[PDB]
Amino acid sequence: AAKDVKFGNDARVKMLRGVNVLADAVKVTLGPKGRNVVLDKSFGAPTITKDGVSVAREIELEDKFENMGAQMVKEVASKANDAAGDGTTTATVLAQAIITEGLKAVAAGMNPMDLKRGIDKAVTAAVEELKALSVPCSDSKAIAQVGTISANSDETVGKLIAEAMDKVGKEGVITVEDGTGLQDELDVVEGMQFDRGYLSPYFINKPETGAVELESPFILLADKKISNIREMLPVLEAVAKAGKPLLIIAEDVEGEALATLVVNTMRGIVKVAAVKAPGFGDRRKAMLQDIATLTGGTVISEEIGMELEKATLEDLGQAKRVVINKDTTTIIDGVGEEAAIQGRVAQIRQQIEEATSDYDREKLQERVAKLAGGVAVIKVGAATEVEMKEKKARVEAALHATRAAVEEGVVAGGGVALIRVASKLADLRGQNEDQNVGIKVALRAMEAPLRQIVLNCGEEPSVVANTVKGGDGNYGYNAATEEYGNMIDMGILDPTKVTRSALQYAASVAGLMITTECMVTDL
Amino acid sequence: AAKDVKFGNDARVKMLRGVNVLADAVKVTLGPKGRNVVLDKSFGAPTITKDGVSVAREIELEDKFENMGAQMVKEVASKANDAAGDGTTTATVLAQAIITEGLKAVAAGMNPMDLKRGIDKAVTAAVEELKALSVPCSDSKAIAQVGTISANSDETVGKLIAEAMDKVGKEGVITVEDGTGLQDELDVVEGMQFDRGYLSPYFINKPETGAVELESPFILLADKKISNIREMLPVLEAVAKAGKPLLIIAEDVEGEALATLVVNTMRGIVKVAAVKAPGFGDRRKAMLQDIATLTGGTVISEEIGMELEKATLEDLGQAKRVVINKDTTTIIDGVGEEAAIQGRVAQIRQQIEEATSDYDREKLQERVAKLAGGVAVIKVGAATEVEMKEKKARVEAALHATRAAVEEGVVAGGGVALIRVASKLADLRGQNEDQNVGIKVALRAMEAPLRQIVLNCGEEPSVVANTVKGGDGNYGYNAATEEYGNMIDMGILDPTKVTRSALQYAASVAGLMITTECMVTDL
Amino acid sequence: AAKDVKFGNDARVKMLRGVNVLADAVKVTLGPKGRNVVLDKSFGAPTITKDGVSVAREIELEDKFENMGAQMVKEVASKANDAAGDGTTTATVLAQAIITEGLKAVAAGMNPMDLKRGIDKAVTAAVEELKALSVPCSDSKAIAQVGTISANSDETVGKLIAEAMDKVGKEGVITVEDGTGLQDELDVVEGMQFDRGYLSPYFINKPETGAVELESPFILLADKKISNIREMLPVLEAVAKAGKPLLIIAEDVEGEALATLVVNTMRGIVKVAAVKAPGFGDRRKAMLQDIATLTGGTVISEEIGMELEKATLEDLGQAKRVVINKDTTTIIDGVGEEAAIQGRVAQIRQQIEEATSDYDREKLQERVAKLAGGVAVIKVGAATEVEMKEKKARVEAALHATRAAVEEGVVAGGGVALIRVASKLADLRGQNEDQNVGIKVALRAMEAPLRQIVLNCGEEPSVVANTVKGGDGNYGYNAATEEYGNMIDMGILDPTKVTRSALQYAASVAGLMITTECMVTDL
Ligand SMILES: Nc1ncnc2c1ncn2[C@@H]1O[C@H](COP(=O)(O)OP(=O)(O)OP(=O)(O)O)[C@@H](O)[C@H]1O
Ligand SMILES: Nc1ncnc2c1ncn2[C@@H]1O[C@H](COP(=O)(O)OP(=O)(O)OP(=O)(O)O)[C@@H](O)[C@H]1O
Ligand SMILES: Nc1ncnc2c1ncn2[C@@H]1O[C@H](COP(=O)(O)OP(=O)(O)OP(=O)(O)O)[C@@H](O)[C@H]1O
Ligand SMILES: [Mg+2]
Ligand SMILES: [Mg+2]
Ligand SMILES: [Mg+2]
Repeated sequence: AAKDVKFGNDARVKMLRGVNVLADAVKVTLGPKGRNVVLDKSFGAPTITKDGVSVAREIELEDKFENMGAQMVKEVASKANDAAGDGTTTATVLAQAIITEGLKAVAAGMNPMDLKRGIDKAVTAAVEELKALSVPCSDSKAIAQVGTISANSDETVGKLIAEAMDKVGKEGVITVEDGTGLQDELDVVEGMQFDRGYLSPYFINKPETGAVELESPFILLADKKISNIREMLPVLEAVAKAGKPLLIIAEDVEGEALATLVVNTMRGIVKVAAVKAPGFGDRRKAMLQDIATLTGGTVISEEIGMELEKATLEDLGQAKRVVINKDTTTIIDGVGEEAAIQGRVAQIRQQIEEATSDYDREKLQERVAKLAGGVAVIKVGAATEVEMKEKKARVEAALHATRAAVEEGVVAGGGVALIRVASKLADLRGQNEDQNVGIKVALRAMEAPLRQIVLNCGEEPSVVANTVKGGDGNYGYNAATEEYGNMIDMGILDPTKVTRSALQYAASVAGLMITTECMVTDL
Repeated sequence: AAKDVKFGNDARVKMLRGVNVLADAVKVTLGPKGRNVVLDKSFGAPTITKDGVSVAREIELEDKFENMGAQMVKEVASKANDAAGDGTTTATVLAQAIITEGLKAVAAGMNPMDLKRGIDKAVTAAVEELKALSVPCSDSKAIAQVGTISANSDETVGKLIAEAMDKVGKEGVITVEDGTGLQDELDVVEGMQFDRGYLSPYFINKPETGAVELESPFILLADKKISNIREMLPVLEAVAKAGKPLLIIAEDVEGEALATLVVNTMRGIVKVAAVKAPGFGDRRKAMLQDIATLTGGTVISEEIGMELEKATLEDLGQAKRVVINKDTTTIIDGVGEEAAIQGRVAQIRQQIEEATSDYDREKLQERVAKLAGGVAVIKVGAATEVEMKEKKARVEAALHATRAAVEEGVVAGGGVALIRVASKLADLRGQNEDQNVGIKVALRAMEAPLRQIVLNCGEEPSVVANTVKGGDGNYGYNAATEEYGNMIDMGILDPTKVTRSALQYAASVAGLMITTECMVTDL
Repeated sequence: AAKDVKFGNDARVKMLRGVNVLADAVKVTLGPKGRNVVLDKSFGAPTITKDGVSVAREIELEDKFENMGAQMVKEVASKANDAAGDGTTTATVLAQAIITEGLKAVAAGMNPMDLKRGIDKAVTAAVEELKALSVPCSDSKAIAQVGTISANSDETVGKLIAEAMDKVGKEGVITVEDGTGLQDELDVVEGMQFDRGYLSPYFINKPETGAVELESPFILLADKKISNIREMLPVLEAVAKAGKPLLIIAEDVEGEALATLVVNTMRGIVKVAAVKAPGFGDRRKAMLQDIATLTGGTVISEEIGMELEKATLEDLGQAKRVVINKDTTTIIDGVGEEAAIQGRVAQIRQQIEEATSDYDREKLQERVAKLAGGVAVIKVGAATEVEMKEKKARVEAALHATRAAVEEGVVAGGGVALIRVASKLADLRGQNEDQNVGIKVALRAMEAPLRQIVLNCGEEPSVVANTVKGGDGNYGYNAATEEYGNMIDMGILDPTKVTRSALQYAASVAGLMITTECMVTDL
């Protein structure tokens, strides 16, 4: 079953109360003045983390309707999180701001659909304007700053991510592991990379994103392409011993060899992934060798013409970790030591000198970049297990945001980017008055992030907001030092991606909420 | 399930109330004036032990939030206990002191993160300063005193540990067993200890510490390295009979022999651990013989060239106990009697006289030390089973603390060490006022231990504290006699390790607690 | 019942709670922004507060403690209200601000005595500063502006005050009467005023103002003292008929006679007022005659020897209306012919010239002035009765503020003056830090009331206050304009007296409140 059915105003006030409890609990957290949130555990000491997300997860309300409103806006943070991995609190205060004024306009008699249309138009133009303002990332200091800011005042994690990207760039892979010990740790273990992916999609491991991941797997470099089972038999058994995945790098991923890997890993013996030697044709053999030199068992090449059978147990190689994905196959670390690896680099480096023509030169440089590009490993600091798991989360998000920032650039942080955008849209209008109110609702909500940051500092939102709007460009308020200045020069940046996402998801859920004619729920 | 979410001050007062109930219950206990704590049992008479730890284990509160605060600070004692095995009560009063003033500062409007930073800085410098003051251990009387003090006024256990370490030093192993009877008992049974560890990690027994432990096991001294199963067959079967572990001491741990042991003990027949004859090369055979002479079945040596096959049932040896660990393989007691053992010592003692050169001399002395170093066994006194199990705990902790004291030295007890350290940090400052308050919070909490000890005596904390701070060095208050004096001269010492641990774990948990923006718990 | 005695730190909070509740309601109302409030009536439709003063009356707190606190603050308002006549609300806000901070200081544990002392010191300094700041206000325009403000706002009311004031002069009495309505009429009634009062407070008529207005009173004049009521009575009876109050003038009554008269008079009820004949000695007699001339009645003298009893009602003259106030008694529109009166005046005037002495001259001047001055009346528009009453009250308040305002001069309103004063004040320091704190608190309090207006405006008081502070001289915020302009030019002036009164009153009350060692209540 029997349902309770309402109609009219009574659903709106319920929803609003529910989003207010959630948003108010979450938004404090934001702003450096407030620090942490505690999350209760059934056993032991509570968790202390500054996660807006951590707070949101705990919010559930008694009143069934208020709870619905809270769970709905909670979708804002989660989507912003999934999409950008940062800015969930920002997204939550934008949503509350849009929902609050939007529902007030509805109560005033304004058309919900028009209000939503206006909000949507403002957001569409705002995003375009955000792209126009955003400017790209810079060297490791800037990367560290953005990372720190995106991790909420962990400058350590910020530096790590910046250094990791400085090593491998975007190209190498960057990964995050629990720390070996209780320190932030950043080290490049020799990522060699090449363009495959996996021969069979059913090689996908645990990793849901659409990749595979092996830890300390063995690496068969079939240089020749693998003719026989016979050739594989020795390596397949070495991999049969458990915990050692096997990575097959044969001239191409086979039929013959591939088919076997699919069948064997299908029966739980020797889990195994296969990828071609890189490129085609001739360069393929040369590249398949670069992998051998890197993973330490240098297989007598395809270039040589020697076979997988030529390849042996010595041929087999090993690395702490290998991932095979959308990007590539990437070998992180290798049995071949830096001596061997860096030496291999020098070789190919001369190859580029030798090459008669530009084409051969380009192809060679491609190989050195792949083999020397490296992989960067981020170990979240540790001791105790709780803090270690927490810092790991921050490093993950900070990395995600910084990666986005590097691609298309970051914008002034501290909520100033959205304020500049809002001011540029002062003349934006819609098809009618109600649509115009919706536009204004959205532009007003765009000041909310800066205002909440200031409020958390213990300062006056309207005064600071008024002053920031007074200047222009990157002029903003540094909440850490409580001084005005150039946000970029002070290193307070936000990846354009997280700002854009926060705004779009906030407007999206807000738009939905706005129109509720009738509500139905269990008695 | 549905959650209750708070925010603001209300979490802090709850936590504080919870830590106060726990700390107040625990801290009495500390100080000789108060004696024991009783712990209720579901059946029979209650347990009487003076364990701060015993009291903490029983503390659980009705109010869910207060209980969280109690369970959190309870982590302080447990970690200090795991790390130093003593000073849990001291750690608990330091934590309460830091948490109390820290939360007051927060309520006053001070920045939690800065407060924590200040506390951390003070602790970092305090620990350095603690190392500067600490001074190393001395002969068995001093060892006994420190042990007694670390066991809370069991001077008996103190003497035992001191005597045990006087026999084997650190080098021998010291162990603790339930008493054979109702007395403190300390006896050296012939530890011969040589450097291995176990051939297979899969030999680890009960002792979670990564060692393996056998009681009255049989000792096969394969002097030659074991060629055949055949040679093992006789001893393996003798060990097949249950309760008799087998320890394989062959020229090195084998392949052949080792592989068999791994397989057999894998099938539950004859559990078995293997270790090399000590050293390499020539000395290996000579050392493998020292073990034979000690465990009584003197195997015809590898030095001789005779084999495991040479080795027989006579060859097999036996000892009350053997441990194979990080340190070594250590044989405690041996079938070879003291007559044989001490005689063997005399032999090797002349060997050292004979040796042409220093190298041969050094190598020989190494063997005598290993074979004569011995093992010391501490039997907690008994009758009844309850008291016996209790005294055993005290001896274990006292031993642990005294061992630490011997390594890097002890500091003045009675809480004076921390008071001296605090006075040396009077000019320590941080980046801002809030950080300075945090530093002061920590220095103030450093007086808490001495103050609680005095309070438990029925004396006035401020007066005694004031007087101790008035003097300097090892000048302190002897709570047993209620007289001031030189703490070291009066034999009131604390291992620097337990003092350091108590302070670090207290500051660590206190720092966490301090910042709670929001709290989430089940409805 | 028995009393519940509690300390009492709690006691402080309860008081704080009570004050806030009352304060909050009061604060909001103040200013044009402030909103309507109603007073309930047992019967009939509820009255209209509207003003804060009445607002306080309604508020009662259920909690005894809270209620008690609430009452105390109210007292501040009442006291300010009576003396100031205005600024009741202003005082309230100030008091609350002071109290809250003071309480917090109490929480601080700063010795509250110092805080109170510091506050007082600041107040004293402020008062002195304020006076200097204030500039004398004389202006038809100025008066009107003041009047308008008091009315909140009536230009006309101010106009009436100015007009009445001009005609009367400061010396001249101003009375307000309902007119036909709605019209503002200023007419000067002829009559004499002498500095006397009613003999018995029990003569108070209908005007609640502590006065007695008689319509067509019969006026009896005695030179002789009135021995007893009995003599009076026969006069009274004649006088009373019909429905006509009796006014009695006699030169003086001896205490002995007076006591009898008072007792008898008090016991009985009669409608009469008696005033001494003006002046002493012969002049008094002469003055009495003047009154008689004005009345048109004839004086009866003891010297004449005619008894009051002998004198009939007819003998007594009649006055169109008489009012008696503590300060003075007035006779208006006497029956007696102008010509006779004028001649009398002329004779007196000559008399003034005649007297050689200044002393004589002064007396002569006094006599003439009283007769000459007459009274002037202001008529408020009449009807509806409810409205008229309301208007009348407003007029009085405006007049009072104006009257006080004129002499001292007025200070710019908007609380600008308070802010200005505070800045100067800040430099001044208390004897000790606690006192200093108190001083600061007082200064802080001053700032608040400006904020309250702003808050009611809805403008962020912070910005306004900051801006206001920045401006020097007469700088202020005009709520209505919501523009910044000169307060004086704007013509929003708050009377010096009103401002001064409120501040002092609030401070006084706060001090008492601040320190309560313990609070006792009935259980
Ligand atoms: N220390 C800081 N000082 C000033 N502004 C900061 C600081 N740290 C972050 N910000 C700003 O706050 C906004 C959001 O970042 P932040 O990670 O702190 O919260 P969030 O991402 O919204 O919440 P969460 O990380 O839990 O999802 C950005 O505009 C960022 O520039
Ligand atoms: N007889 C004693 N007289 C004076 N001080 C003592 C005595 N025994 C112990 N102490 C002091 O008290 C502390 C250790 O005693 P105790 O073992 O009771 O405390 P604890 O180790 O904190 O409690 P627990 O052993 O249950 O963890 C040290 O600082 C030590 O110097
Ligand atoms: N337009 C205005 N701009 C600035 N301040 C104003 C304005 N109008 C009124 N005020 C201020 O409001 C106060 C006068 O109004 P009101 O009489 O209601 O206050 P009050 O006397 O404290 O309240 P009450 O008369 O009910 O006790 C003064 O401080 C006056 O300066
Ligand atoms: Mg973030
Ligand atoms: Mg102890
Ligand atoms: Mg007023």
